[PDB]
Amino acid sequence: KSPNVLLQNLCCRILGRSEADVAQQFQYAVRVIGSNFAPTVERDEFLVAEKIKKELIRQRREADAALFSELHRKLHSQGVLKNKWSILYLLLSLSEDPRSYATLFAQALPRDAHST
Amino acid sequence: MIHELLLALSGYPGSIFTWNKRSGLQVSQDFPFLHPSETSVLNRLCRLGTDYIRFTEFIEQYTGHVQQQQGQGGLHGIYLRAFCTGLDSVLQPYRQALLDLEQEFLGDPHLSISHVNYFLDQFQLLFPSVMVVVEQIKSQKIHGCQILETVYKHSCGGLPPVRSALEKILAVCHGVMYKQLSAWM
Amino acid sequence: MIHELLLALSGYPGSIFTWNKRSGLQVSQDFPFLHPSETSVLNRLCRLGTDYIRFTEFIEQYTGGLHGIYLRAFCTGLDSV
Amino acid sequence: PDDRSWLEHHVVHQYWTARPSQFPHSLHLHSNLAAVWDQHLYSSDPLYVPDDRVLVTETQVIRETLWLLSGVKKLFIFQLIDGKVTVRNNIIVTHLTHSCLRSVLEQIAAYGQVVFRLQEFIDEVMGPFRTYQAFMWALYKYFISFKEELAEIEKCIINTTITLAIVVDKLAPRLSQLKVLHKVFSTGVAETRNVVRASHLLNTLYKAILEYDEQTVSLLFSLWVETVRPYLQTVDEWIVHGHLWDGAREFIIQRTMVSFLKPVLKQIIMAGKSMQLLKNL
Amino acid sequence: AAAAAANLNAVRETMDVLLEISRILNTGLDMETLSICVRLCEQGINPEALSSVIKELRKATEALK
Amino acid sequence: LWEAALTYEASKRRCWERVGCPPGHREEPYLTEAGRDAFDKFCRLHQGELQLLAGGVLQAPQPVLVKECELVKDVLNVLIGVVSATFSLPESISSLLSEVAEYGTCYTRLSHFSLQPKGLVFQAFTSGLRRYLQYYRACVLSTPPTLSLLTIGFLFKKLGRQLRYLAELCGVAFPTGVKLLSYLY
Repeated sequence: KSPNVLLQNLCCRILGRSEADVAQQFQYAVRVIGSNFAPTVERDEFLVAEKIKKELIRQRREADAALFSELHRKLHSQGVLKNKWSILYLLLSLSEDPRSYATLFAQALPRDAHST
Repeated sequence: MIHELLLALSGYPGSIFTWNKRSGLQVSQDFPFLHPSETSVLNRLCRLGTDYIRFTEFIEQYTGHVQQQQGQGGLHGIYLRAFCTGLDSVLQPYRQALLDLEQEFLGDPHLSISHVNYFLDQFQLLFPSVMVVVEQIKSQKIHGCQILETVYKHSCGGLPPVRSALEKILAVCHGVMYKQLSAWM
Repeated sequence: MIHELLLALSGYPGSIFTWNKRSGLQVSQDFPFLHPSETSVLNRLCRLGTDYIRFTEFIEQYTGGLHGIYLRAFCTGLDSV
Repeated sequence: PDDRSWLEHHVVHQYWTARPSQFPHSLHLHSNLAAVWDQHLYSSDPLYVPDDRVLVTETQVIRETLWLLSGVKKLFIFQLIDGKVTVRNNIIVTHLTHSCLRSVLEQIAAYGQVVFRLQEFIDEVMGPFRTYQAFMWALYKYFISFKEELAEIEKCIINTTITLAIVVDKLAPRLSQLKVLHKVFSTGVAETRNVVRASHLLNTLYKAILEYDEQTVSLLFSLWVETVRPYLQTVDEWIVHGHLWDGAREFIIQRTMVSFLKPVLKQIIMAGKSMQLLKNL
Repeated sequence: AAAAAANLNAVRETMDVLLEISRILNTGLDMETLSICVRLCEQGINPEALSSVIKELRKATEALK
Repeated sequence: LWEAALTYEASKRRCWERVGCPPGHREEPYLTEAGRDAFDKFCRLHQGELQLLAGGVLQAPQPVLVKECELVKDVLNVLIGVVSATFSLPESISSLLSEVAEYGTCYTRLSHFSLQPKGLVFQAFTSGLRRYLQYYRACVLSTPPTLSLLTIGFLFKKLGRQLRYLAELCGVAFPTGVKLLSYLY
């Protein structure tokens, strides 16, 4: 569609109330989508696949990490998604664990030795 | 092929089923696109309609063609009319079966042949057994109370539906002899 | 191919595997659309299906012959396993 | 062309009508087995000698075999040698390379002989012994149930995901039950007098119920009751009416041996004749 | 069209793949909403912005509980 | 847009010759498991065979028309005595039409025999006949709302023969008066 009309349906899926009942969080959505729109690091789904493996070992499961590998292969086999990195990074950002160090962790390319 | 079969089996012949007096109903058997799987089932189903046509034509010929009164009782007489009267009442579930088949085919016209054959399999035995009982009466020109023994010797059979079915006819022939019997004594 | 293979395993020998009364389902036939080492893999798989055949014949012959209701109980559990 | 096109589309018309089999396959070894096998055969250099392999679709064969098992006959597949359905070797599908195929249809043919013999026996009744009709009645009822099961599978074919290996495993407890009927009927046709030919048959079932004394035994029991049922009627008529009646005497005492009524037989004769002595008063 | 609908079946197949990925990760998202997100990245979008949007929207349903 | 179109019924038919992701094209049902278009073409093809075997001068009635229920309604009108467009006082449809048409043709010739009011016992007799003519007229359009066509010929078989016997009694020279009253007694 267009992004401005697409966010309001999100406001009806996540919130149970109508978009004529609340606008303030819709206004925060507009505020963050307007100001910045483009990524600051490079993309590849290979790196976030190796990071989804790191998250799945982290939740103390090990079977679903071999599940995610056949599933991520099916994602390549079909090939209908235009940017496969964004939605996988997106599911990665909203992770939840039912149940040291974080300055080592595998990051993206910094784009500080990169000019487009 | 679907409705055509019912129309022929009820006794309304077309040209798919060329009615003959020697092959009975018989399918045209010359289609350059026919299938041998359906062919045996067609020939098997034709026999019931052939027996049915012979039965009803005989009953029509020899019931109600006079005002009741020859000297032979192979074609005439009250006992002979009572025989055909019982035989018509036995034939009612065949009519009922065909009437159910039309409703199912109107509901779904893609039903298979084995389903139909499966439903008619109970009449498939019943018609040839009862055919010889009337065939002996017509051929030997059986007269009078000798009729009542003829059905009775064939209602010693070892098939329950045939046994009950011939018993119906013998009770029907019993009514009229009882009706004179009530007066003469 | 594997519609064929998953019924060869059910018991039919075929002309890819040759049944024998020493050890059944023997492949030595070469195919350039198969790997040459694949046969080795196949050989291991063959050892399963052979026994599955050898059991069923055993159930057929029984129930000096062997007879008894025990022969109607050993073969019976051989069905369910 | 305006009727043949409509015919060709919705009805198969490719192995009883001269139009060799047409299938829009994709390709590629998992289901292209026959063409791969032909290339292998050419590489082995026979030189060629083509066989009859028509490359027909698969589920039609299952519909045909299920019809054969239900009892009807005279289909295109399965050549007949003396009244014996045997495998047709002029057909392939793609897979089973015509050799595993030749075995599985042979197994179905071995079952098809046992249904053919019974259907021939039934046809020779509607086209007395006093137990043949009572025995074929129970046989006919068995076919009535069995055919319904099979036609239900065909009903699932009109509405697929069913392969050979599903229906053969489904019909395993029935084709086992069929083989018992090869043994009971063999004692019915192994023969002088028609009452001994009856007892030699009925005694087989009277033994075979004690053989298993599951699910087979209910079938044997329901078949035993319907063949002893004329004898129950005749012995009760001998008891209560004081006389025995059957034209030409379908009984073992005159005025091989069943053990059914045997342990009470002495009390029957002694009851029959004595009841006649009440009728003589 | 026939091939244009088998692609839609293909879209649903990857959507069930992402369904398993959503449960093993314990996200609140369902299938319709993830199709909206798929259209959003068809037009191009930061996942870091979508996560901030949804990380505001879900915990603004916990403020009227 | 996607989720609106996603909700459709998928492939449950599986190919064994197109194992990898079968889209499906429906394994081709039988000639007896097809109909109401293949029925009409099947009839047309057999009649085309018959015209080829004749030379085109064979000419069978009812190539196609009319319906089921409207044909039933015209048949019910003939049972009153209101003649159709085929009678006055597929091709197998004409035969089934004739077998029920002759019953209404009989009913007309009975009412036409009673249309007049010598012979005083004859005047009582004719008025007595019309008291059953009204009963025959009352039975139709009380039992059927509108039934299937085979029920029509089947249900009126037990009723039309009783009507037919009185046509053998009637003339349609012939007694009247006491000469009738003795003959009837």
